[PDB]
Amino acid sequence: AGNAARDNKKTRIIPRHLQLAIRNDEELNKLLGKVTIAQGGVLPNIQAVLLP
Amino acid sequence: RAKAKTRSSRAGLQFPVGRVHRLLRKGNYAERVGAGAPVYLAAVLEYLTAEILELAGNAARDNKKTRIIPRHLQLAIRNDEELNKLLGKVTIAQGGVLPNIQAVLLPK
Amino acid sequence: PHRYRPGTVALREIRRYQKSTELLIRKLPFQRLVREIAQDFKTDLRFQSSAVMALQEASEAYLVGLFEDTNLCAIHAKRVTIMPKDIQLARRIRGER
Amino acid sequence: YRPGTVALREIRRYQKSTELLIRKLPFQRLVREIAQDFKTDLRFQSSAVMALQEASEAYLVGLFEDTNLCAIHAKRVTIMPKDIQLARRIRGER
Amino acid sequence: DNIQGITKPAIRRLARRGGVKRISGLIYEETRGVLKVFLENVIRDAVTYTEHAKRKTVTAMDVVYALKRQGRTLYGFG
Amino acid sequence: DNIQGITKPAIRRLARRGGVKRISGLIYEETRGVLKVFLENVIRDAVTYTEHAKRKTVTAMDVVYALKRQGRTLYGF
Amino acid sequence: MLKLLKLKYYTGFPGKLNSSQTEHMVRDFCYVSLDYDRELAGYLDWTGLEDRERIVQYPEEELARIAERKKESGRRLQEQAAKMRLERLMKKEQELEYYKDIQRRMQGESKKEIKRLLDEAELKDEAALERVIRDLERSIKRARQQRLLKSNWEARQRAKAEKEAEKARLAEEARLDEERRKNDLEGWLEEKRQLRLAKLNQLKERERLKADLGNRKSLASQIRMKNIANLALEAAIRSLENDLLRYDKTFSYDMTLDAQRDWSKSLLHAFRYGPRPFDPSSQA
Amino acid sequence: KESYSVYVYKVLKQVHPDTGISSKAMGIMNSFVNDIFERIAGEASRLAHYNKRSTITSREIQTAVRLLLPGELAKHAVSEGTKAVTKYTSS
DNA sequence: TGGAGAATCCCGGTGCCGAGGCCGCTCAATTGGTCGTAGACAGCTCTAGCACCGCTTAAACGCACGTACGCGCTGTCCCCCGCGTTTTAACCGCCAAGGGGATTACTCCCTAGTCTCCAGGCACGTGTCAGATATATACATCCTGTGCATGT
DNA sequence: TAGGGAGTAATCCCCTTGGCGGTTAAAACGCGGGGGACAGCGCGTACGTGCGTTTAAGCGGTGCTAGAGCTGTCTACGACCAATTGAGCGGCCTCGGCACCGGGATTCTCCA
Repeated sequence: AGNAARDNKKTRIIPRHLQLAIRNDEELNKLLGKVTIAQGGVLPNIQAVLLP
Repeated sequence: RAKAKTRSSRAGLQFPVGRVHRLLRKGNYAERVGAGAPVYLAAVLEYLTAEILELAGNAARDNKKTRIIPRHLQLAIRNDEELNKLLGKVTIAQGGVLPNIQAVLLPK
Repeated sequence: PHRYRPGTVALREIRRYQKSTELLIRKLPFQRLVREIAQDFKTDLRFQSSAVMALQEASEAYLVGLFEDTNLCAIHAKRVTIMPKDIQLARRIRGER
Repeated sequence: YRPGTVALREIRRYQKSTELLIRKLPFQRLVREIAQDFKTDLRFQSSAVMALQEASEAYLVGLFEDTNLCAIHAKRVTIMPKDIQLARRIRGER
Repeated sequence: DNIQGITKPAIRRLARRGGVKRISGLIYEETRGVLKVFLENVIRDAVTYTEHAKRKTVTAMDVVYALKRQGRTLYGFG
Repeated sequence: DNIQGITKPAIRRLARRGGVKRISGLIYEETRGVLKVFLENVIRDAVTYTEHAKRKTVTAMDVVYALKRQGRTLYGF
Repeated sequence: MLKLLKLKYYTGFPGKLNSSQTEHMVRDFCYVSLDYDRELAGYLDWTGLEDRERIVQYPEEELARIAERKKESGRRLQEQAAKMRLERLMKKEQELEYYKDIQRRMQGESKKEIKRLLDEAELKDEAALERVIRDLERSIKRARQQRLLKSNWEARQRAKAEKEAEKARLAEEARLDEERRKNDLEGWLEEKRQLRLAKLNQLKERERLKADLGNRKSLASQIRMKNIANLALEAAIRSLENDLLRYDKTFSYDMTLDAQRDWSKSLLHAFRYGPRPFDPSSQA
Repeated sequence: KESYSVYVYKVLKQVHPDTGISSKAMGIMNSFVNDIFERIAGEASRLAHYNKRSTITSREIQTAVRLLLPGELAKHAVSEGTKAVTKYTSS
């Protein structure tokens, strides 16, 4: 989450950073697969066939 | 000592209120367990048993058999909306599946 | 004169709303709906401000996850348009249906 | 019987029986082949292998149902690797 | 009515967040139905916990317990 | 290489029980992969309980516990 | 008194029900009846409830545009429905032509070639083909560019001719019915009473099936399970009642299904609210 | 080695008197009993710990049953349990 | 290869509200003993799992053929999409009101704990009988391979 | 038979119910209008069907001992208990990260 905050040029961990931290690690995402995080948002992901 | 009246009876039950009480108490559900709790839980366990076994015997008669087996239990547990919701993520050994073939696959 | 082609602004949005954390359903419609339901279970309930927000977060999280699964079903059937069909197969494979 | 009918007969045959569909000794050898990756020289109760088999067959059968709906949604009557992967995808097993 | 407060634009945004490019007009009413069923299930449990606790107010904890009961654990409250 | 002991006929029968009319030939190797992943998950947990119990033998209960842990309760043992 | 006003107004009363205001209700609205068991049983009758009951208070252009939008949305739905109806009729005509063609090809062919043509058309026998043609003809009867336009125009003319023929048939039946009425009426009334009873029984059987569908023990689910285990009107009643009201002096509005289904019948509205009609959710 | 066999048998011979049940089916039914027991008891324990109580009364068992069992199932279960506890109290 | 102009990003100044922090203080966390039994350990029995060996024959597997299904390609135009637009009501900011969740104090009967008993239930035999396996005692009957005759 | 958890009354406060008024973002609309859905059609290939040979599944025996399960001992670790104190809870402090806004610099569309 600290890495995620740094990448977004901020010093404070906000909920978004915990979501990015959890979803980008396979082992955290398997541990917390059924968990919803308030104000977390979603990973940027557009399916291949939708792009022009 | 006065004669030992089993609590199942004191209750009008076939199920063992006594054993249920042991399991709740010795089973760490909480520090203290009332008498009411054993009675009620035993009753609820009896009711669901009754429903399942009834539907199963209905199935067994439908197939002209005297003996309830696993397949029968399974077909019973799947033909009732409520039991199938209670046991929707349970597998029954030697139960098999309910007969189902999609329409698009049927002869046209 | 100028017109972005159908599909362009859609991708702009898919980028915008996948980058933001905000709740997408307006709050008051949502609060009214939450209550409107609750009074069928017990009359004259009160709701903590945080309780309605927890329901909203869970509801939006449920629907968005459902739509991901729905989208994959549409794509499997060689569509880009989701329909009742897609939503329902999604809900079924998941287990809800 | 006209083509495709024998398939529906076979489906009916397999849906009315309760027998196990994988051969016992092949499945037992698969269980032991997997087990020795986790700990060597494991012993198994006879009943433990049968419990694994019943669970495994029940899992695969349920997966094939979901797979079938994926195929039919795509306007196909043939199941394909894609259909399995979507089923596994939406179940959250991925 | 109140369910129609979940507007066509609101549902569009949620579909967009999920990566959906094109949305059939029938999706909006299906989504409302699906949402209503989900909320009913969670609120039923939340009210059940509320009643048990002898309270008249539904708390954040009652909702969190209702969600955890249904396998949809929510972090950020409680 | 015991995985191919799960025969094409065995997989076919299971697909029949699951209501499948026609089977593309690539299904057999996917089904083996899927089954192996599932068995690994159950057996790893079963062995974990077995080791904890200080046993060398995997018991029926260890499998039933492993299945319940994974939301696939198995009645009958 | 507080408990009975709390349980009478059952669905929730928007008002603070104090104990003292119920006490002041008791002080000026209660009296001990002389003969209780006779006064009580005929108390909630409709005739005279207005004097027994004691009541207590508590403290064009935009309509034309909404009506036009509903008319326009209604017109579009009708247009879509009309299109779907026409499309279905065209499909049935194409199917009828296909089976008639198979019927023509079967005229003068060997028994082996007739079986091949019937197998290609997924039909078991020549009798099954005639049944399908009869059903399609009955259904249709009830219901390059210039070639396409001529085909669509002829299909519409056939559909119009079928509809006109059906309308003519119904008109003739109506005339004959009117002519028969200019004659016997009794036998006509007995038939209408029997028809009414038959339809009521059908409604009751359906209500029973509907109630049983929310139930299980019913033998209905057991017969279904046994079958699976072995394998493993209101408009018509209103029309008849309207006819009986117009021509039958012995048939009163009270004997109508609508009358057997109205507030003036139930006592619970007289118990909660009174002989006046329902609350429209107003202020006072 | 304790099992709810006995009781499953008494209930069976009460509801379908001439019908038996197989050994495998008895196993499955006993597993059913154990599972439902566990679920209800556990939900009850959670409700207790959540309300800072340290006792599982009749009222905990009731609310557990209402959370766990669906619709008519829940209603009928509540009914039976209440009836039983009432008879017990009376005796 | 090339524009209009829209969506987008980066910089910089402002300021606000909450991120990072400090003072009391109290009650929980540690210290330091006591004790008694839960579980670790050692020894022993015998259940069942493993290992192997020979045989039978159900199924698997390999092959050949064909067909119907998957899949590519074409053409038509639906009902959902889209704009600027007009309308609407959330939102925001502020304020009054007071419900019922939370605290304290007390009081009392609920269930735990204890010593005691015996009977309900569990393991184990046993025995028996409903439906099933062949059949002596006889004979008529149904079956259909196959041969002969008749017709085309 | 013991003793303390919980049911209950006196008490109140904080956060929820609730209203009001102004602004503007957003929601919904009067009218055009299209590209990707779908239906049709053709073709080729891969799957189904069947036929024959090979191959180990499955039965059933024999044997052996590994190891699961029991049984008896005993100790060391945890529950408890009382005294002591310092780490953490409330809430007050204060200053800096972020939100915001505007403004300017840039990448990008899509169609000429």
